[PDB]
Amino acid sequence: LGGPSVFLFPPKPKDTLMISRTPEVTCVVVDVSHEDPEVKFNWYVDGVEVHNAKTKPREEQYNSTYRVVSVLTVLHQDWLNGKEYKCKVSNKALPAPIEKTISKAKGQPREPQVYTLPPSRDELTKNQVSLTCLVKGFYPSDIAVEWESNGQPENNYKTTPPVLDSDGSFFLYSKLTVDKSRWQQGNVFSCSVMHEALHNHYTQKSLSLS
Amino acid sequence: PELLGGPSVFLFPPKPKDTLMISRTPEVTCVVVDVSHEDPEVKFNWYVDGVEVHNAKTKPREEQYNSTYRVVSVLTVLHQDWLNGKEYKCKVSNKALPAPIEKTISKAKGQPREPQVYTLPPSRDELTKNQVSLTCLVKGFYPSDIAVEWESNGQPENNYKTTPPVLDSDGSFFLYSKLTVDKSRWQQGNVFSCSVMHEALHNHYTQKSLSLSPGK
Amino acid sequence: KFQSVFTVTRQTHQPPAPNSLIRFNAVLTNPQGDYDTSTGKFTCKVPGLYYFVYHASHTANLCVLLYRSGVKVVTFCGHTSKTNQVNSGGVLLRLQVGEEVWLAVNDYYDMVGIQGSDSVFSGFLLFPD
Amino acid sequence: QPRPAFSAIRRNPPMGGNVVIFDTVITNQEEPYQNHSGRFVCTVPGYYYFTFQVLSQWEICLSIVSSSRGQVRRSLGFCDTTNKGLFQVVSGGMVLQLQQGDQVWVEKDPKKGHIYQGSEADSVFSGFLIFPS
Amino acid sequence: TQKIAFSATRTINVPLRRDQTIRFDHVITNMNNNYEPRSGKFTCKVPGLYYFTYHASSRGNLCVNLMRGRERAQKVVTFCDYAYNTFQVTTGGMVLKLEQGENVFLQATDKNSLLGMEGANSIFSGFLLFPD
Repeated sequence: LGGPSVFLFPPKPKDTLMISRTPEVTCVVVDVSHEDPEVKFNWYVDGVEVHNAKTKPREEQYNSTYRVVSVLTVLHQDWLNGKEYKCKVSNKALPAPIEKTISKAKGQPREPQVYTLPPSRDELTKNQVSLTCLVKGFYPSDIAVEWESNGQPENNYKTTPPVLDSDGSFFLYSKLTVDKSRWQQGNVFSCSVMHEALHNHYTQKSLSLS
Repeated sequence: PELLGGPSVFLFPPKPKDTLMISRTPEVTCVVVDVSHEDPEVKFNWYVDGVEVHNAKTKPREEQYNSTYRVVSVLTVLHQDWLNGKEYKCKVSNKALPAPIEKTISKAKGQPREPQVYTLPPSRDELTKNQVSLTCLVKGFYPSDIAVEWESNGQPENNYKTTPPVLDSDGSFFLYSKLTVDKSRWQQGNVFSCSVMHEALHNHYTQKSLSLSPGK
Repeated sequence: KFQSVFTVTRQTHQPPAPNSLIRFNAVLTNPQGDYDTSTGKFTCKVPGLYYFVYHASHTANLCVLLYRSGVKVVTFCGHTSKTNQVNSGGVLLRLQVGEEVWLAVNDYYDMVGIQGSDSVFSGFLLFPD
Repeated sequence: QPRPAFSAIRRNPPMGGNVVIFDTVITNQEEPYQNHSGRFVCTVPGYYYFTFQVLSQWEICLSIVSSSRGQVRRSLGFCDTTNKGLFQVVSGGMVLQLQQGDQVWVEKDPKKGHIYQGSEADSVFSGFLIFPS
Repeated sequence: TQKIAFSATRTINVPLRRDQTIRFDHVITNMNNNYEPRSGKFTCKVPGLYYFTYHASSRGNLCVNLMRGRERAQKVVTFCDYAYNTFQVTTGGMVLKLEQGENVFLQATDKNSLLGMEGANSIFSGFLLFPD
């Protein structure tokens, strides 16, 4: 190998939108020889070097190599404003250090439409029904969808991944599963969506019987 | 270069629709790379459940960026064979290779699980737009190989996109297909239907319709 | 016995069939009957650490593969044109009662040694348990 | 307990005859191996493993031979007939059940007995007890 | 009751440099864990008699030095086996009396044609014959 390999990952979308979470870009170096496991990390925010990063203890890989990870916390606003994050990896086995940079996607942000759809009449014969949340017209594809009720987070739901639509934006569906009982009882459910292009980055759409 | 246990082999299965829909013939591909220029000659062998067959066809060789070749042998297999779980094998041997590389391929088995199809009309809120979304929910199926199509008045709709299969809480898959149509067509009472083709369906085919409530 | 040892040889002018198990039909030593010449397989009676080694004569390409209970453990290949060479291989394995060990060939199956060059497969228990 | 085991190599071997003499001892626990004759002598009855890795540049055929009550017992042969003037290692080995007094040694075919003589690389003859009788 | 044995193959896809200590990274067996899978050296815990052996696949000329020693290693023997435009499998072996703390390993030479892969293996093994 031309020495180690670097992979720079973006922050968890949820982390970037809540004040109580701390977003971080992650730099992962794989295939770090047992011969030379020492690795040096250099981070840069728009060019300026930063020293707040933190490296984790190396991890022994099953195929006799090392994995070294460096974590750089970032400021919510820095990230959403498009600041570039550069990770510079150095190893004795590396002819020249490897550099990787990432930033939030640029293209026109497009605000998502949220639509809740009740169970199909046919499904109402089953014990569990499907509540559906259609989310479409958004860009970037980074988004977070959740379901809640009575101010509490639901458990049983899966969301499809973002999917490219005909006009260049994305859509996805989230499916909540609940006992036909709860639906019949008239309980109200909400589909929560967090996307940068939404007013205040958050919107909800309720769903219930009748 | 020259630091490999000879060239390497990778096999690929036919495309889902091809295996389900008849309009297309099944095709199992066997690709080869890292074929040094010192020994470009490559030969393939095909074994169906052990029983050899030569009805295969080999496409010409091409050159790679770092001095390697890309030889491919496409054995158009059969629907019955594949769907039954017929095990296929592509054995390749090269002089620059120490041992004859051979790989096997076959349909992903499993309970099968019968898919439930549900059509869902546009949300009231979307009705203010010029185009609306007709949704088709397909859940409970296994394996993931499936086909979803939309039609109206005997003709196939164009404008629709289906999410990829998504693993559900219980091991089955579910997906959603979104058909976009002008609000007018929806209100004119046209009837739309979602066709699903899957192995665990009676006759491997099912349909669900969707149209504006009686009214107009 | 409470021990296990064998040295078998292949006495035939015809090589093995391609992609098949290598049968050693003749016995030099095999007191416990651990190696079965009828199936060409060694079957563990006494659990423990074993050493397996072979020296196979060939006058064309030959790859010998050692299998343990259905799993290919090691493969060694020797290439030759018309002249005679010896393909060798070996491995230490900690076996359990009932486990099978055997040698096989792939598309390179030649074991036609010249007059005076033979093929042998040996195995023996080192540490009981 | 018995620990008969040896490994001997070639460096300054007396030539002559078809017996291959490994004159330089690396290991010889209980001195079973005679570096002057190339013969191993069994003291402890039992099953032994013997093996050789010999260097040749032309044509060589070797066999592990034994004797019991002075009676010679010919066995398997192992050859390398590449004959290109380049290093080739011929190897061979087997388990032998020996009785007290039996002798084991490597013999070369008189018509194909070329063994490398030099300091570039080595030829070895090894043997050890597997278990006593 | 000292059951010591190891068998390790080389799967790392990187050439061998002259005087470099062979590293058989893949362990099949390592009873008493006296062999270092990561590296490629055996280190004697229990002194006594051991048998060491290897089978190396190769695509060209190959020479290997069998090494022994404590803080300073020395060479017992050198095994060479040549191949001209062809593939080969070669072997070497040695019985060595070992003292506690001594390590045994294979060291590459100027002839480093050694293959370590699926279908063309290179293995290094060792086992205790009799404890001192």
